[PDB]
Amino acid sequence: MITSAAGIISLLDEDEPQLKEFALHKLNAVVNDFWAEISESVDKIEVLYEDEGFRSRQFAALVASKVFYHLGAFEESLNYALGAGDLFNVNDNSEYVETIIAKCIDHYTKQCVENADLPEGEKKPIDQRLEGIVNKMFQRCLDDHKYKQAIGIALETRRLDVFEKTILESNDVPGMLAYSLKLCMSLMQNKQFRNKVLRVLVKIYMNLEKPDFINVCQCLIFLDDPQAVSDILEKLVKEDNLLMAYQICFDLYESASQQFLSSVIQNLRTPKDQTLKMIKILSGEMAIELHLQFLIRNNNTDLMILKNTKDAVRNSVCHTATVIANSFMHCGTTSDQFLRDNLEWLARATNWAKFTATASLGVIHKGHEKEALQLMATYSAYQEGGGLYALGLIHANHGGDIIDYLLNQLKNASNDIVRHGGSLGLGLAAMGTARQDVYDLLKTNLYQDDAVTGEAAGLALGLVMLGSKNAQAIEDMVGYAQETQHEKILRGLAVGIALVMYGRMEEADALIESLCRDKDPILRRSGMYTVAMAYCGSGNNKAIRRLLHVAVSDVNDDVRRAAVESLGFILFRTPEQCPSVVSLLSESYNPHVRYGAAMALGICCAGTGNKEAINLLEPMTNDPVNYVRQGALIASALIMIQQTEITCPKVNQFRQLYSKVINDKHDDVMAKFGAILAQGILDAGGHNVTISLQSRTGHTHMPSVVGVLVFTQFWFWFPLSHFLSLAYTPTCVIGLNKDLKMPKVQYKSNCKPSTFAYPAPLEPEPNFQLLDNPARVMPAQLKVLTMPETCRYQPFKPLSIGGIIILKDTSE
Amino acid sequence: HGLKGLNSKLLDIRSYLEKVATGKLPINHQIIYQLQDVFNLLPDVSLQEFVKAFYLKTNDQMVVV
Amino acid sequence: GLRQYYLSKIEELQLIVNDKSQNLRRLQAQRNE
Amino acid sequence: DDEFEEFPAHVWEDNWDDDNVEDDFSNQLRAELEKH
Amino acid sequence: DLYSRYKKLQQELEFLEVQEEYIKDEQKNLKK
Amino acid sequence: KRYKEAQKISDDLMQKISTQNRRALDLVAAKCYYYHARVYEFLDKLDVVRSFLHARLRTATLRHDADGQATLLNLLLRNYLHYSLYDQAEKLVSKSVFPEQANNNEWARYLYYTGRIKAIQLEYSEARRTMTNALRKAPQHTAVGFKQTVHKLLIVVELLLGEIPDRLQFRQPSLKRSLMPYFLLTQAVRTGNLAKFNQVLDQFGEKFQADGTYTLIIRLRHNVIKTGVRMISLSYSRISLADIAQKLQLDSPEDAEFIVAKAIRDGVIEASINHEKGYVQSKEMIDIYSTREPQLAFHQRISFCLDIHNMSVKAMRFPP
Repeated sequence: MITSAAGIISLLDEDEPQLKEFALHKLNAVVNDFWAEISESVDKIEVLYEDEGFRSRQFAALVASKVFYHLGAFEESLNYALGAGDLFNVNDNSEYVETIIAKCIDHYTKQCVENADLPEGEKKPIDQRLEGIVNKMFQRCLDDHKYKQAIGIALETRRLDVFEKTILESNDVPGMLAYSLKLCMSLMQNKQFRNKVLRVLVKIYMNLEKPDFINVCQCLIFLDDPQAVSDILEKLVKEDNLLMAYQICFDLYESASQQFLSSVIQNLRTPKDQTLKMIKILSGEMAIELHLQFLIRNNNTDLMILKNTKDAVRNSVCHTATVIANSFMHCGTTSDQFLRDNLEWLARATNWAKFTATASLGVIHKGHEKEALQLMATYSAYQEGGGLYALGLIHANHGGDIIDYLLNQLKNASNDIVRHGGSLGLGLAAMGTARQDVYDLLKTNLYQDDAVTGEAAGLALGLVMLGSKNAQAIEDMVGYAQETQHEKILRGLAVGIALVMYGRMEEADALIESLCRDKDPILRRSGMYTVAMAYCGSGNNKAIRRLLHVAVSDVNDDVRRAAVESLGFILFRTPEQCPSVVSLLSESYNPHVRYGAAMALGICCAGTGNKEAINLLEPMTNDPVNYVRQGALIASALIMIQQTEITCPKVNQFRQLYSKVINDKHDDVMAKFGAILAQGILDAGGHNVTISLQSRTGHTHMPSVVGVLVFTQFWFWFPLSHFLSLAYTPTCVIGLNKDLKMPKVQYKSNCKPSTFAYPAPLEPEPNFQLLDNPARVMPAQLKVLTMPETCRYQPFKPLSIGGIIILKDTSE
Repeated sequence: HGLKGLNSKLLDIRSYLEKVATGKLPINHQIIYQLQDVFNLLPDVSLQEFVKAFYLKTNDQMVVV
Repeated sequence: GLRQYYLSKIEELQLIVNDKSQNLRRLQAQRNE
Repeated sequence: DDEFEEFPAHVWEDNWDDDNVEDDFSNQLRAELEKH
Repeated sequence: DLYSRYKKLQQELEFLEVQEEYIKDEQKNLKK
Repeated sequence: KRYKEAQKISDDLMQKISTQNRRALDLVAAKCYYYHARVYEFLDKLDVVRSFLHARLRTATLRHDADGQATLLNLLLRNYLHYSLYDQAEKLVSKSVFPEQANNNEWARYLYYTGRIKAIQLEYSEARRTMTNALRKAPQHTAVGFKQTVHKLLIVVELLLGEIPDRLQFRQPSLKRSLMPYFLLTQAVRTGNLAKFNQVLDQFGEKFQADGTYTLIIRLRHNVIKTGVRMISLSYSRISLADIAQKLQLDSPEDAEFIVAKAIRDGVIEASINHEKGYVQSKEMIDIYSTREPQLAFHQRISFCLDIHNMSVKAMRFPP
């Protein structure tokens, strides 16, 4: 064909404009092949473009951009495409246009993020024309109706304006809002940008005919801002939307933090009956009595297996093992069988066994606030301290006047054991609720240097000041740790310093680096646990980098184990992720490394019943080491919590394995201990409760996380294992009416009542099941759950959400 | 580590020299003698024989590697 | 159109994931060995 | 694995020693001695 | 949808890089 | 041999591949491109191939394919060469970056192309090194036609530069038939007798053009004297200008001065000249070992070996 552009390019040199424009046109026509020669002769085309007197600025820029595209520059090509003005076509959907649009998009997103952080400085020119191309693509995509894609590109660019415009002028605002909420909760990383998008979404929600104040308050909780939720609630009160307010308050109690709830409480305190009901609900009073009655009316517990265990029990080790397992079985139930029956068998245990027995009693009567200070009228120094500890567990996270009473007693404590127990109990009672007087009493007891009292002091300090990160107390604890010579107190301070600073996801680099470069192995462990508490559920790749590197390179096996367990805590919001790392680890040299891998898997799949996790646990159990098998057992039980055979076809295998090991000879005492705790786990709480770190709202549960961590910290002190009462999450749904009582109405599951029935105590099959307002509803066995065709009461909140639902009632 | 040690030592000697130059302590002709002995002992690299030998033997080292 | 651009992006990212994951597989073999 | 179809188609090792010269020496030495 | 999977791919590719460095460091420690 | 339905079917396949944007499809795409190009070449049209090929090459560069990129580059280069678009192709190659991870076959083709380019473009040293590398990387078992072509081009470029290429190639079994005329040529030049040189050109011009050489034949018409002076320099240190002139039969012993000076320009020989008494001083060779360049060569090869080791340990495969 033309075979050479030499003639045309040489002709373009001439001043004659008409000639110049026609040469430009023909060059644009034949650019695709002779881009090389055009490259050689760009200079003159650059002159032609830049000298704006010539009325072919756009064409010159377009041809130059195409040429530089063919070359591969892709940057000066981009600028020339930008300078082509509007002459560039966008709907031609050619390769060149498409790729230049891609380059525009990515470059613009880069400057967007750059400025995104930059407070005001830099404010790159963002060539308003580049803004023009991105906007044009926005409208083209809107025309094609790619609302998802418009929304996401807006998010990436940070263009909240375009995001809101597309979502509002989408095809279905509610579904779009749900999708955006999911993306914000999961994929978004930058805290500030995430909060901005949350605010925009909240405003969009408010801008609805019937604003979904559920989502509004959920996003507000993610945003902190108790004032906004308080004002919304007061406005709803004026609106008389009592049911809507009830549902919002229950969601708030389930998800938000005590500080947030208290702020909102005082803001509201700033008709009166409705206000009082809101206040009571937000405090959660009777919001636990509901669960209490729920378990009482559903306390399916096969105590025959525990009779088998107590026949198999010989050593005091397994004696306490079974005590703990029975406490787990019963969970928060007023009914106690062994304690009121096997009195002599209880007496057979003493020393650091009376303490754990009384603690088990507390766990069993969990939450029974009504007779507290009179229930303990039933039950030496060990039993006295255990009574204090059990009272604390009863008031676990519920800080009534029992905090003051425990403060008074611990002050009037004249024994190391009494001091330790009262310290534990008061720390539990005031967990999170950093109170200066309580912190002071703990500081005094801690300074009364003593291993017994010191461990409890450290734990209680961490609990009390949890997530509240007072640099004062931080330095105090670090100094006392570095100066006191009692490895026991040192462990207590390790857990305390990890706990104190639960929040502050990223605001931990200083202290974390200090601890991780510290001297003592116990303080390195403290640092790893502090990282866990800081980055709970964040999936922060930097945090995991640190944790795996240390867990693999450190010289102390204890801290290696702790670090892997921290990895486990961090990766829970992405269960599928953890298996790979925990596998490569679990198959380790260092048996503590293998144990840590097992426990990390347990944390990862707590309440989830993963299949691959059990696939990986089974080879571990039956390992040539004692504690490794113990951990394998406990992790498997944790995973299979509240699971059946059909849902997970290995629960039988592992239950039989537990039974065999307990009724075996040549396994180790601690192996039986692990098996007993595994049974207690699996069938904990009338087999009606589960363990999930994050609330049903996808919201991390601080009490659950702290409970699981402390429990995992039993290697060095058995009495701590009772903390799983905290993580015990009632697996129930309650339909509550405006009268604040259960209405005698039934729920229905459109599924086989064979895949989700209680385990068999030790019509072929329908696809329907029925239940009552107190409803054991497992996570997987919650989505399918539905209210029957018609009833007096209807679910004001979607039932597939789960949890506690308010029921709008018909005429009567 | 050896480089770090040498650097620290020469930092020390420089500090002492500064003290003497400021007159914070008396001149020690012996310590001087030693210092100018050191400097007198410093080598010459751009000697055009040293360099040829250096290249030659570096060539042998690289050959074996 | 947009779908074309993001389809490309996914294509390159998936190529990278492929090669890096198989490298990870080799390293896992080494480590387990 | 490939063939480049596009491109179609005294037992010892010696250099250009051929060099089309006469008797290596006989003539050379005879003439040289005659001159010398 | 498409961007959900795109960002998931981002996450997992990054995490896989993290796996690479994990295994290299651990291989060194295991040689030691 | 039915290249009407065949070309249409190939075009249909090309539509399929263009539509189908799957990575793994890359290699099959490259082969399809090769074969479509071959059939169109047999049809003796190309051109449409140039355009479509070019579009595909840009596509396969935008998507980071290597084997396809190199293959298509080779095809398009050969297309330019067939119609003798040498200078345009020169710009193309200079402005286009060849991929490193390309098959021995592709590198061999690309190196041959670049070698012919630069040889015509009067860069003989690059011609030699590149084509020698191409021949080294080419398979030995087969591809006799490719071997013959590469040998012919290397022979001519080396002869122009002065080096008389070894007799090993001429005695190679699969080459002597294809190279009689080149052997006659090398004999003629080494003799330095334009009579037999030009009569050899007369007898074997037809195949000479058939390969495409006459330009290079005239380049030799020149470099005969260059090679003569090269060997003269190699066999002397202080020879006289008049002596070299009479040795080369170059009348008017100042033409000899100019010739040797041009040789110095080119770099064929390294010798100063002093017209004051009329003599050429060969540059005194230096102990290169007493330098850094041996270190440089060894560093290059060290990097080479370490890279090979690293890529192998990458290539390790392990079952699950």
